[PDB]
Amino acid sequence: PIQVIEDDRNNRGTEPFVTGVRGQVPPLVTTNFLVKDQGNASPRYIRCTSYNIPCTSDMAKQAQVPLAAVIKPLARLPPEEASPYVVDHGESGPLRCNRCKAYMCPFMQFIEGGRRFQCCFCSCINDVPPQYFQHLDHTGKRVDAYDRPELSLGSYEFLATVDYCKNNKFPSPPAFIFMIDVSYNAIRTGLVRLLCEELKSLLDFLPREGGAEESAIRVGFVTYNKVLHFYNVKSSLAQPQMMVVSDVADMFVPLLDGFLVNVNESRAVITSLLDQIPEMFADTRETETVFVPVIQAGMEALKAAECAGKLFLFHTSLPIAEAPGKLKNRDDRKLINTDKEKTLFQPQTGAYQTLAKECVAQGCCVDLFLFPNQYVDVATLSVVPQLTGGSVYKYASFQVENDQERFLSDLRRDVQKVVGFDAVMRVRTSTGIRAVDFFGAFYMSNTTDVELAGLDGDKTVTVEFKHDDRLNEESGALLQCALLYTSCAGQRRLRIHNLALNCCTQLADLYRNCETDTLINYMAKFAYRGVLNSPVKAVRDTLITQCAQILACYRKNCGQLILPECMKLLPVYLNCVLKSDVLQPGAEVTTDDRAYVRQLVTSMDVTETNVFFYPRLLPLTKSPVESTPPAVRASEERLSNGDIYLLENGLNLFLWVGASVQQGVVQSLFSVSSFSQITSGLSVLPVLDNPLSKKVRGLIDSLRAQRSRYMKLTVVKQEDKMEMLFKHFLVEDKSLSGGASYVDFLCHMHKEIRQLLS
Ligand SMILES: [Zn+2]
Repeated sequence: PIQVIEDDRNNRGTEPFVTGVRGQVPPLVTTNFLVKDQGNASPRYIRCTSYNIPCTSDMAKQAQVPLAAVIKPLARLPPEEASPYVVDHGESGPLRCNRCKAYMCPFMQFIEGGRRFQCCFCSCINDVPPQYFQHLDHTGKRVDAYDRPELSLGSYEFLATVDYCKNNKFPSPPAFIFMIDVSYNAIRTGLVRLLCEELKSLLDFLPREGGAEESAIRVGFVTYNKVLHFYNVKSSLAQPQMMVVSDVADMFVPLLDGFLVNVNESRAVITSLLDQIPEMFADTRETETVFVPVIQAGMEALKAAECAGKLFLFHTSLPIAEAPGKLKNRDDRKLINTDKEKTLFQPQTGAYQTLAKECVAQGCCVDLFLFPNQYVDVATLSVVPQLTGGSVYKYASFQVENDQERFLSDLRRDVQKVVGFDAVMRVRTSTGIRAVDFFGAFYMSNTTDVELAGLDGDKTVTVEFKHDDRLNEESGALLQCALLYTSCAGQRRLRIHNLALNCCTQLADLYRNCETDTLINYMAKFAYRGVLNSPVKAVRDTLITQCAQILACYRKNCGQLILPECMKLLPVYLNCVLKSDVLQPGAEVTTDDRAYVRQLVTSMDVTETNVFFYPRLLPLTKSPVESTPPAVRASEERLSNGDIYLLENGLNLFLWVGASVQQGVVQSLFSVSSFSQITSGLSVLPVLDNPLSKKVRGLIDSLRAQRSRYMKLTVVKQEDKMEMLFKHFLVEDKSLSGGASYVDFLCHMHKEIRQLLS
């Protein structure tokens, strides 16, 4: 299993995946492939747990297989894959179903000489405006192509009319506000200096759109400790002017129309400001800081400017300054295996959710960079980022000497990201099913609108659907995700993703077309949310049962272990989820760590959750065939004492060195002559001019290139220390936290399915 599974697909799907077939199961996430649209949404935008949906609710209940979709609206595409075409229908905007409001797509059935079309989602009959399509041919675009995006491709965009904007008025360009903690803790490590210096260069790479040479995103700057410092950087100043706001609680942040400026025009003053900030706070002794007020100020600033935007916070410590949102050092580890453990993943106060809502109403997305030395209550501090569609980064015990690269890498990528603003997503389906649950980083007021203050190409929204009525095996089950958003240039657009699935009446067709990784992605996210309101033990029980039942049901619908072919890895992956820190934390696992990873997994795509739960293990030494490495099962049992291995879970990279490793290898890789001299915990390989060093360093570069976040490297020597913590990534083995081992987990699952049928 695992190793061979990914290799089977790897050999049976290296050609292009063309999305022209209805419920076609895409290649495995562990397989490299090229996608050619042609009708269905590419798997990079949407992946389902099931590609051949049961036609009725009774049939579905017979299998107990959750029907879910993991959606990534603005997924970043490989260079070779075409981005969505933008269709401009002028003032009338895109044609939509008069009843269910689904947008014109490749599935709409035209009838009666094309004067009308039957809606594929609800079957309502709709008139076709006489100039609807001809309009596309009279804009300054080339018209030689036969196909029209909205009628032939799974994914495309529409320019939106004013009817799709707040106050029936087109939006203005969004803005970025950098908010820096200049308390003693932040200044002493050199973080402030590092950040200010980088910004001098980074602000020139703000997101740009259609050939725009200059970004239209204006910037604002704010520093803070227990008070906030707003800076005026109007282009006609040679020096930045500071306006302090000491009144926290009652706030009040005045205009100061020198806030939010074009980076090119204020280049000199901005540069001066970034030279000043570190100097100005150099001798500070302030240790207490605020948090909520910072987010309130930045958000209020965007509101005053009547534009949406993002706030980038750089925080170092538990906010214990007297002020709205003040927190306590509640990290109580005796609360863990109890009925009140959920309290550690919940925010301390309700001021956060309340503030998150205000942000969403204003199209304000917040990104949080944490650099903690002690408990800082990540769970609570990441509430606004999460409900706002933002991201959270953590650098425990931050130190320039060890984290400059990783942090600068994350920062640069985060600021340069393609991003959407003040957005909303809705998923329409063919009559018979409807979206019933949503998971991810977002906000929901009602039961249908997935509100996204901010959005980028790494975040995913997972949707669960349940039967409403009956589906036809001939009509299939259609899905249409519609994203309404404002771009980095201030343009309002809609992005549509259509995915057509099959409908089946024979249970055997349901079992042949499920996708395990996607199921795991769903199940994991379901469990990770459950931890907020249920004892961990119950959440784990629920997870085990979901899997036990689908397996038992398969047994009675269709002794030895029996599983459909496409679910041969469900058991193994299920054991990995149960053994993750969020559900079975080791003795050294921190509460902030759990909260942090929990938030991360809630927004992960199927690719990330696959490698997060089942890390990739690559043997390095012995087969030096230049170009031609194949991964190994995650077990200490596959670890040879005379070899070296690289392991990655999408967040951390480990280089494991066997104690019996060859001397030449150690020389060529670490530049020391014996295994004993290798530095335990080394986080950067020296640059040595030899084939083995070049190859390993390159491998590290290409692995880092395929993960959204910069993975820290840790060299692990075989005998002592960090060796034990590394054990946790050999997921098929027994863990000290009372993990089971795959084999024993199977035996147990086998008996669990027995108790359901006995
Ligand atoms: Zn309709």
